[PDB]
Amino acid sequence: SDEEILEKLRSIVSVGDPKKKYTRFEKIGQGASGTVYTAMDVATGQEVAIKQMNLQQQPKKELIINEILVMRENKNPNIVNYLDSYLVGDELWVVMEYLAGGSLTDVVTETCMDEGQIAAVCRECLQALEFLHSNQVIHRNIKSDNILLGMDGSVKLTDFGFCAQITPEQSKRSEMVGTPYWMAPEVVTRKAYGPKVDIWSLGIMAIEMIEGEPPYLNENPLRALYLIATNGTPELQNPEKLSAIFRDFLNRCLEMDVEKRGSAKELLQHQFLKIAKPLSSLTPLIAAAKEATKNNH
Amino acid sequence: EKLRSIVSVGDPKKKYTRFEKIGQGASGTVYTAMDVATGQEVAIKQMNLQQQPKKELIINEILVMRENKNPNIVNYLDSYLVGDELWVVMEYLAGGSLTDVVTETCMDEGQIAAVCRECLQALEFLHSNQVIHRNIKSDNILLGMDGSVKLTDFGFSKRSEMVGTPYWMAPEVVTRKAYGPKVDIWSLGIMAIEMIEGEPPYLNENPLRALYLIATNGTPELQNPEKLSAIFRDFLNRCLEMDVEKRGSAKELLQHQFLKIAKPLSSLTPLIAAAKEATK
Ligand SMILES: CCNc1ncc2cc(-c3ccc(N4CCCC4=O)c(F)c3Cl)c(=O)n(CCOCCN)c2n1
Ligand SMILES: CCNc1ncc2cc(-c3ccc(N4CCCC4=O)c(F)c3Cl)c(=O)n(CCOCCN)c2n1
Repeated sequence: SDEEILEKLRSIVSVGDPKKKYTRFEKIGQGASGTVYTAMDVATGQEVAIKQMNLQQQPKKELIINEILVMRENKNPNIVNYLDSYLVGDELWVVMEYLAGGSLTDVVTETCMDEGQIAAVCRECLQALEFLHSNQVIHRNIKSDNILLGMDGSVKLTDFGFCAQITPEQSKRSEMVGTPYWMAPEVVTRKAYGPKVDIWSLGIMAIEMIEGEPPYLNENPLRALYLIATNGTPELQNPEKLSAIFRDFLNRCLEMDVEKRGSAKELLQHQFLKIAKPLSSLTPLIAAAKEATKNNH
Repeated sequence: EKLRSIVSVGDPKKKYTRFEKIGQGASGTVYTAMDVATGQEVAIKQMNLQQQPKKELIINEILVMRENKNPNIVNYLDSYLVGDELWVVMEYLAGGSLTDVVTETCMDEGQIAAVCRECLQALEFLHSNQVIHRNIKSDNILLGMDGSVKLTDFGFSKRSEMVGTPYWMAPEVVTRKAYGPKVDIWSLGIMAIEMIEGEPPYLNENPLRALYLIATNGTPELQNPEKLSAIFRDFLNRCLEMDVEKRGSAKELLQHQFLKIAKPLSSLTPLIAAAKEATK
């Protein structure tokens, strides 16, 4: 049972010493998921992110299994990719690409993004979603916190532990999975749902880019769930500040009718993306976010 | 140097032997060990109070426990600075957690009443001192080999995902309201349901769904309400009132008739024996 799922996790990870391939371990953060380090590939110089986890103390090992399996099977330039993993006794070490630009959350909460920068971020995220959905993977937890940026402005999606794999005989899910403020109404109300819930969450992330927060953030998560179920498509504070094409893009992401809501493939053709600036335009925002997050300290 | 007032001067490596690791937490590493002069088993938590955020709260918490001991709270013994590590020494309760008993035995109402009474005595003590425990649940109730029942301590982001289910939390907690001591009475009611049903409520629910159910239904639905006596069901109703003013206080519930069917605490030691056999 519980020992069974533990041995199932252990069987998919090679037994070895992470110190033979990686060096320069330096701690950058601690979560309930474990300790996160940066490190360096000793042969190539690649900087990597390594999370250290005590399996004896992980609550939901089945989730770790799913995330590792999904990452191994779905590599893509717009995803924070899995590199390697190691079993060290009762410790699991997971090696991922390292994104030195920080999270999109730091940018949206500390800067003003123009529509060309927002369009660039949206296009990179839609490229990841088109790839994932074409492979029957639904992320279900899209938010700025799970978008990481490279020092060159690259944009990549991370944190797949809430994801779902759909199949022909089970092409929809029904569970209230996600982070409340970003969840689509059909998820909040426990209706059958599919990949377009990620498109809804992307729409909420575009509201983050415009306003600095998802709708209802000042409310408790349960109250926010109630507001999503009862309001449906959220209101912008100042819609008149948006271009006509940006408003149309938002409307298509946040459509209540799932049939009418855009697919990732469809939204990659939207006129709004054609005003996208090059990804280098994001590096001044990264610099501002880093400065701001050292002055809040 | 308030630390010096709470730190004994001896060498704990001389005073204790047979160190055995039994867990790793965010607060530090917990070992079992034995007093070399008396044979008492102890639990020792090792924490590097080396600029760990908000060390003063950890320090003051220790100060509070030394001055405010209680028969139904795990007794604090001593603490030592061992190379800028703080070792906190507690009595060890070798009967294990209530969780192991609940999952490996079926408790009868007399055994449940006894556990509830002992926990209510601890809560009356804490509440009289304006302490809210906030985590009354089966893995924080420890059992002695004589059937003693004790709480392990005083209780010590909107943007983040919920991974586990806070099944013990009162509705006023989950709705992020200001709350008081009676949230512990709610959690006790949930634990009594756990004891009679063998598992915590909401086990098959997603955390967000369980949060909504707690906020709106309040009490979880009993799986088999017909199996509970009238007096036990009334006790549960008094613990699980949604109206905070109507919910019983610890002092009030210590007078409830359900507690008067309590078996002697010795009746718990066969449960401990079963749990150890089942988990070994
Ligand atoms: C912002 C600094 N740059 C950065 N660049 C990459 C990562 C990768 C990761 C990561 C993701 C996933 C797993 N995986 C995959 C299998 C199970 C598992 O845990 C992992 F090990 C790791 Cl290290 C991570 O956490 N962080 C910390 C910040 O993350 C924000 C979202 N929480 C990262 N930060
Ligand atoms: C069931 C095995 N028996 C047992 N018998 C006693 C304890 C005492 C303790 C403890 C309590 C409190 C502090 N204190 C007091 C001041 C700050 C602090 O940390 C402490 F250090 C320690 Cl060691 C502890 O942890 N555990 C591990 C299991 O606990 C379950 C709940 N998590 C114990 N197990």
